[PDB]
Amino acid sequence: MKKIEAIIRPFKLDEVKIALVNAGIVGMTVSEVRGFGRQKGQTERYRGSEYTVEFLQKLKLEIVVEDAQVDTVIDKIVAAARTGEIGDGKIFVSPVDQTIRIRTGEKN
Amino acid sequence: MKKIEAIIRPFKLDEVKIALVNAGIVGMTVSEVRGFGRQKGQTERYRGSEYTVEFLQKLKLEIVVEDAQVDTVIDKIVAAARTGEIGDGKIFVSPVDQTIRIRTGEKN
Amino acid sequence: MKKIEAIIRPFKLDEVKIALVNAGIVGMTVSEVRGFGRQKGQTERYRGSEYTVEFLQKLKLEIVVEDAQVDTVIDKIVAAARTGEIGDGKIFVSPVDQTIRIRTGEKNADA
Amino acid sequence: MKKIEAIIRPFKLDEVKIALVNAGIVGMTVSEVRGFGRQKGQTERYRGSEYTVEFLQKLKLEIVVEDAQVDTVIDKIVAAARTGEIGDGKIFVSPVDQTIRIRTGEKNA
Amino acid sequence: EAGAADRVRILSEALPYLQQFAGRTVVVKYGGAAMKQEELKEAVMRDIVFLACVGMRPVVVHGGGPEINAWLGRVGIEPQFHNGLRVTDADTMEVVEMVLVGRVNKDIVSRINTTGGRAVGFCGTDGRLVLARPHDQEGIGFVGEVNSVNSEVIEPLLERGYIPVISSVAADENGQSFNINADTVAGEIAAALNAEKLILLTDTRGILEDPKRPESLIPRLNIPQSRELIAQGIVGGGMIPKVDCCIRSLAQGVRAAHIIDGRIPHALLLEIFTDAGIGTMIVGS
Amino acid sequence: AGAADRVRILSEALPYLQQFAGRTVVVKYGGAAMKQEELKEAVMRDIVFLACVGMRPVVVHGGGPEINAWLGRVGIEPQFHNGLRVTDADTMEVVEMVLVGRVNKDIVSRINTTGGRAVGFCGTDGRLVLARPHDQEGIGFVGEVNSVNSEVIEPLLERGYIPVISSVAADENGQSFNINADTVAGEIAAALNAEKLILLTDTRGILEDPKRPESLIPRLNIPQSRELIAQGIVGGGMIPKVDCCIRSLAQGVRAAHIIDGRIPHALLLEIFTDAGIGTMIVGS
Amino acid sequence: EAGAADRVRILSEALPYLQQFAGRTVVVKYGGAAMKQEELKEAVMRDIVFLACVGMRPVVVHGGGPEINAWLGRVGIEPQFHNGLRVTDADTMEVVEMVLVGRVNKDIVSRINTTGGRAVGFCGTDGRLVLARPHDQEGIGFVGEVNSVNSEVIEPLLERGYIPVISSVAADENGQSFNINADTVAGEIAAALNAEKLILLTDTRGILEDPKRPESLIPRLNIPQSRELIAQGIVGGGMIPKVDCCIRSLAQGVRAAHIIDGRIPHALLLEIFTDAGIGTMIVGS
Amino acid sequence: AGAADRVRILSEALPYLQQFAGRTVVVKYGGAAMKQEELKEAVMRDIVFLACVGMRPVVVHGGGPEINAWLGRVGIEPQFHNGLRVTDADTMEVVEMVLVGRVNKDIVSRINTTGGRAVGFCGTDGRLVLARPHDQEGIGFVGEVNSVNSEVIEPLLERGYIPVISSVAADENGQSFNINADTVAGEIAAALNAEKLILLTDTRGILEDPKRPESLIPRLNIPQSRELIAQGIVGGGMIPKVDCCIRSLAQGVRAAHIIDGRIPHALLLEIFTDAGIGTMIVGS
Amino acid sequence: AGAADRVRILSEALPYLQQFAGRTVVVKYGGAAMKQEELKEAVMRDIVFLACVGMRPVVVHGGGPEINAWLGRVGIEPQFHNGLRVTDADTMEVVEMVLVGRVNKDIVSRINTTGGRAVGFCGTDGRLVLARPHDQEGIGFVGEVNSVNSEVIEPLLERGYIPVISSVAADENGQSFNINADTVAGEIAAALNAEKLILLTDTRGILEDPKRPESLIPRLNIPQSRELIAQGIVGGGMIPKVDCCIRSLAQGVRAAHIIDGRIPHALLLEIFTDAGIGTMIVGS
Ligand SMILES: CC(=O)N[C@@H](CCC(=O)O)C(=O)O
Ligand SMILES: CC(=O)N[C@@H](CCC(=O)O)C(=O)O
Ligand SMILES: CC(=O)N[C@@H](CCC(=O)O)C(=O)O
Repeated sequence: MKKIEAIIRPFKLDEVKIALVNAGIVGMTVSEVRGFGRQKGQTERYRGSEYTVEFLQKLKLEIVVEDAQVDTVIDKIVAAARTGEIGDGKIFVSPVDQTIRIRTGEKN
Repeated sequence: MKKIEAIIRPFKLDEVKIALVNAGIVGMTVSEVRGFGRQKGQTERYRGSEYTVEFLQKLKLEIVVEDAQVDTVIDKIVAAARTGEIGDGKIFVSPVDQTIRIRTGEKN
Repeated sequence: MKKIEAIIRPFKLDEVKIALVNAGIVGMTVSEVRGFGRQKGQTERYRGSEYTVEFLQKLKLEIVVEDAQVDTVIDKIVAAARTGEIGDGKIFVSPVDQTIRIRTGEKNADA
Repeated sequence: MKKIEAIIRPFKLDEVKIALVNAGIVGMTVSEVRGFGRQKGQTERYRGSEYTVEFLQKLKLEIVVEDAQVDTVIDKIVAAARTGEIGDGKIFVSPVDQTIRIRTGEKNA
Repeated sequence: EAGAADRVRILSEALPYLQQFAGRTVVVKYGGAAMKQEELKEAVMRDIVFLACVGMRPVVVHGGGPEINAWLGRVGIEPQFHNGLRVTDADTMEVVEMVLVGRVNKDIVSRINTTGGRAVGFCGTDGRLVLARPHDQEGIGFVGEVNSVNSEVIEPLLERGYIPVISSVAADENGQSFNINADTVAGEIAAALNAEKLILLTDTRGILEDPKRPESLIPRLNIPQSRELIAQGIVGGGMIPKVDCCIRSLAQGVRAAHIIDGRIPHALLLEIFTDAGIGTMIVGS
Repeated sequence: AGAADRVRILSEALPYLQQFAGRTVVVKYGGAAMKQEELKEAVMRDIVFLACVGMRPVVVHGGGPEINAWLGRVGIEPQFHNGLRVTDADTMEVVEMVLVGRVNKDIVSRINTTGGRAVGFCGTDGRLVLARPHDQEGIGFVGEVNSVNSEVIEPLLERGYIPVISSVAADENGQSFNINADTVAGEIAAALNAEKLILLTDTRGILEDPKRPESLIPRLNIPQSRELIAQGIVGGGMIPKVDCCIRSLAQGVRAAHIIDGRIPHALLLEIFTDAGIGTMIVGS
Repeated sequence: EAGAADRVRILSEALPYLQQFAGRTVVVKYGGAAMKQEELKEAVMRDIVFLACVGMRPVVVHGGGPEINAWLGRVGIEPQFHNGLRVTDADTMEVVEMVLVGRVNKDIVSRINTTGGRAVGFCGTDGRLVLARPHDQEGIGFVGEVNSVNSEVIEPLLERGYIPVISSVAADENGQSFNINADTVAGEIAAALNAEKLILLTDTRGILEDPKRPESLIPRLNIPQSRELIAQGIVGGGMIPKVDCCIRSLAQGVRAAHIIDGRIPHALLLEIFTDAGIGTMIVGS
Repeated sequence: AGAADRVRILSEALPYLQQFAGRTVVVKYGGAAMKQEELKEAVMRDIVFLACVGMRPVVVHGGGPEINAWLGRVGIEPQFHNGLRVTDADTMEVVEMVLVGRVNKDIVSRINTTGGRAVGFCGTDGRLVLARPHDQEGIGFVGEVNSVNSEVIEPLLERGYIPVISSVAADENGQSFNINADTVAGEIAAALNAEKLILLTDTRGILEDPKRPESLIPRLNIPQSRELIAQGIVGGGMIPKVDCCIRSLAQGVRAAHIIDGRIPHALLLEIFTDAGIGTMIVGS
Repeated sequence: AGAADRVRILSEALPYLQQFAGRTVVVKYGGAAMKQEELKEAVMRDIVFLACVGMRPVVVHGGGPEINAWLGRVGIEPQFHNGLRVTDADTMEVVEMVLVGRVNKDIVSRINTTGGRAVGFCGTDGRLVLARPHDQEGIGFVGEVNSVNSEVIEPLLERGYIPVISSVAADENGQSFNINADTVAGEIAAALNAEKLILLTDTRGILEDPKRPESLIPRLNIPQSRELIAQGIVGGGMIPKVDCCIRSLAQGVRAAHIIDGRIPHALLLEIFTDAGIGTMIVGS
């Protein structure tokens, strides 16, 4: 089992969410995050201003997904979350051992 | 020489002012005043509410006028300042001995 | 006809008003005024502080009264409006020629 | 007995008060007033703006004075209260019958 | 039934008084009787914090002559009073401040805090809350009179539901400290705050129509009625300056002044929420 | 040398007064404390007292018995299907008229005369409550709470007003819906993040043994409540009442009280007294 | 020319520093050297009020061991200190409070007020500004340590341009008073206020790289560099707890801690607006 | 054991700093202190220092000499009629471009780089100043201040910004008017109820004797100013400059200063020093 | 029994009025709608109408053609290097004078007389826009937006004022820079988190097939737009205009509109009408 983490541009959240629900995803979590990654020496644009090394407002988006889904659900995210402009974000994939619903007890 | 004092309903001030300037009056002063006078036992209406003995917001209006004007300038005020509804106000006439402009010195 | 002007301490207004209506007065106007009429070389107390020459908050109270009433109407005011402490205020009496009610037209003058 | 009423420029109040206390005046009252005295079609200034007929902020200043003092008391006021610019104000003199101190009772009929 | 304490019924009966003085400001002179006796001292704090809790605005003003007396006899200085004020030189002044501002004030604050209020302790000199002048009385040393009160300091805290506790010690325009009478400060603070009530705790059941008769307690009297008693001699001793204080305070705007019997437990509550007579109320009439 | 010590007792209220100082309390005024004058008049006093002290009381109300009256005066017959009233288009019209018009403005009227400032509402006021058709099939225009927007009443609550809300809400279309009073109370309480949801009722609380009127449980959490339910101990229309509390507590509410509204001043006895008048259900 | 003093030119040169610390909060430990000597005492007040006037937010925290010492020898009690703290029983505590809260605190407030600021004097126990616990050190009586700081009381006043002056005396949850070290209180107040600078006035030209060499004054050192000196013995005596304080304070959020030579006139200004070395600045690195 | 005592001196500024703490100061930046770099750069520093300390400085500016340049670059000739510039429709266009465009944004630019936050305006911005045709006949689009509305700049002033206003205002129709800089300063100052109106100028103030560069009067009131004027002592284009002060002082302003803008840091010398750099005219 | 039933058509605007109620709109006023009076006068009325209703309109403007005039009146030739105008130190001075001085205050002047309260700005006012030298080498003092600080204008925006910003900004040193108008509009819009960035232009939008109007695409998203550049369909400068939109939309802006400023009341046509006047770029 795997944990997809998508650090995405604030406004995109809806476009991604709907894309995932359409792709049939059950449980997501979002958190407010500041981030940065710039080249190769480059500047990202945020609220009209150019920034080099300082942290900018983004959104960490966490789902846990069955191993086989990983490939095409990244495909679904990137498609929805991309502007092609500097600072679209990064996706991180990590292993997950166990998934417990608290209301029932269902372990996966 | 005489001092006309008109205690008038707040909104009327403009109608009175223009009436007096048209009647050819030079120097007026206004002050914010609370007042009351009720019958014969009656109730005046103010901001939707009925009042008996409590003070209500009005406007004291002070001019000084040449003795001969008095009669018809009261006529001009009352015409402009009347609604015919309880609490239109009162006019008071008093004697004035001397009138000094401060900017020049002109005494009347 | 006469115009009584009473410069009175802010809080007293009700006690005076009541006293005058009981004495049977119709016409009354109040205005917010700063004053000072102090005895030297003494000070007047206001909101906890001692003041000498500066203006303090008071209330001008204007009623127009028939010539005969003047004497005992002042008696009624002073009784109601006094604390006996420095800065109780001062009453002023002036002549009035004419009294016009705007809603009707009732002019008054005598005799 | 006489009642001097001075409608004066807001800022001047201190200069006038001073002048009167120095001239030896004991009782006095101020009230906030709007006024205007149309100077032959000309405009009066107030906070940077030109005004013709509208009411502007002033100060009514009331003292009651013994008949003999009237003349030179006005002289003291005008001197203190004048800028010479349009809208310095007006002084009004009226009769006063009686003066009662409330704390004591000292009448002046 | 099916139940034991109520209690609730008696609480519901406080409602009219609770409404009557809702959001009002009350300046209390905590002193002497209710200050020495623990049973009474602990009771006052619990009244003060209750008032605060309900939504009224209570302000404690305090002195502490007896409290001073102790420490003066521990630096080898002798107590002396001049027909009213405590005759205080430069050396004895230093002791007054230390006791009233340091030891007493923080005791009151400390208690309220532990009782569950948020007390903030002051003396005149704090943000020029009270500014002192030498008292008219000549020769009695650094005894002060209230020259001005500036509440710009404490009403912020009062809004925020804090309990100001003010000691009756104020500095002049130069920086020298002055021992001011506690009652007058209370009166002047009350006047400056436009307080609804000035309540003076005292070792007397109020003002008696007959000093010989303990049950002649006059319930109310206005200014003329009070001024009268001072001339007829009925109002005597050091009731005189106390009654003076009330009049002086009432004249300034205060709506009611109460001279209560601080000797009895929860004297404050019995005045505010009960019809039971614990002292004379003096109004502005 | 004096008589009434309402003082020593009021000083004893201080810890409770501090304990719930500034807190919000949603009360479901209904049935027992609503019909009997001596009690009805008592509640208003309690509500206004709470408000006066500095707590934030909110009255939510229904009035089945009250509706029953007027139906029988237009020639329509009362009709209940497992707790909720079978309300067609014609009977709905009456529900709305009684609850919003006659009952709500009685409660407001009383509080105002008692010395509080009551402001009366129903769900449809500024979309305070927005209704959906209740899951239950075929019982007509019976509603369930779809959403609560308190942007309307929060302002008034800060200004020390006492909101009184009837349990009638319009859907997105404009159709009125008869919603259960308790649930609305629970939902309002949840939306306001209330410290206490207090349900007035004709039962001394939740009895551990129905046969013994003395088993009265004092304190319960969610699992202990759910259990039984399952054990049958909680039965009848205590069940939806207990459901409500759980559903409300889950959402954020700190405490839910099912108290005996049948006894004078039931409220102040719960708030300021250790005396048992009902079961408290926590999230804890 | 045509004119004499300027003055103006030197004033215009303060602009970069004035901008640099504009609107910032500064907690100063007024004590010892700058407290006893008038020339210096009067100078500090004039610095404090200047800072306040400009738009910075200055907070005075004070002790007064020497000041205490006097009065204790006037009730027949003896001074005693345990390798740091002053060994204070129930009887000596009473004296500490009276001196620090009553006599010293109001002196500082009094001076500032006359200098043209608006000082408001506090001690820990005021609105639970500082709440004390018994200091870890066993057997040294009622010596306190800062258990918590609540600034909900003083930042209202700080916004309103007032000058808080806090004595280092705080009550516990029970109501008993505790003598807390002045420096730590300053540090903890500074931490709670998220202060830009914690400035400790002291009788030393700072931290010397060689104690034998008066001109080895280290200008800056971060936490590791400071912690080092404590092990190498260079930082010794009662510099140790002072340096401890700075570290403890800096760790909490404070941007800079200054150990300045309070012995020289206008020590504060020379630190804030001048490049001239008057002490060691310790940062959080 | 240390070197620069910029400390003992700054401690000496404290009384003045307290004296004008939070007060508003309208300065007419012009001519001498405007052309010479060493001075121009000095003014900005003074202005930003004042702002920094907590006073409220407002720069009002013109720039006759500055306009003269660009006119002679479109082939138009400078033309003055008794103080005011004879400005037709074509010359107006340049005035506006120079004062609002080139000069105003130089002053703002400098302040910003100096570390203040300048915000540049002209009369027509949010109707800050509204112009009427100047009483004077036939000198084209020369304006007089008809009204001042500070509802625009007050907000920024509180937020610690430094307004810089050019003396160009539009009438009710949209026509631009070249208004005298001094009068605008005076009017702005009056509208803001400013503590001080400070006019920078190429004169050491008002000399009691023109022949003696040392008679410098320190302090004058309105009657003493008007006099002379009448005695001829105040002459040239000091006359309208003195008129301005009187007109401004009459309206509420506490003090008007005619200082020698020719010397470095003329401003801070007036505010924080007892040294005479010009005549102060009071209403007193 | 009467006459102009313009009411029925007014009631029909309600859904759109609700749809952007309180939203912010940055409009690039330029070229076509700027030269022709009938169009110019129409825009102002649209802008003030928007403001009046409760939306927040911000005008950003350039004025190449306007600059061209005055350049040819100091004896300097216009020259363009693909899109940006090459501007030396001497030509910059003119740009600044024209845009900030003459054009900006024309727009402000008109709005004011139309009944709005316009407040005119350029980048350097309170550091609203701070410029850097544009990446393009050798083009003189042509600027690129380095940062936008709206702390200056959002106070005025809430107070119902209409900001009008010229596209001229100073660097950290004080040097003025000629920045492209569109980009400034985009970056202002981004900084304000604007609902709409609307670019007035002399084109009916983005034509699917240029051959070959009207094939104007109603809506595009970023990928669709990006592709059209590669396919050559989006050409000329179009290209930088479309770039602007993308760059602006990426930053947070919800919609960018390239509309035909050539037609009367182009703005209201876009906001309150379903009628196609340009291509809307989102978003998705
Ligand atoms: C559905 C339903 O039962 N509604 C309730 C109204 C509110 C209440 O419960 O009192 C009723 O009896 O009509
Ligand atoms: C009318 C007039 O003289 N305007 C001035 C502009 C402002 C100034 O005085 O500097 C000018 O010289 O054009
Ligand atoms: C670089 C550049 O294109 N500058 C434009 C200004 C922008 C505009 O007017 O829209 C110019 O014509 O100078």
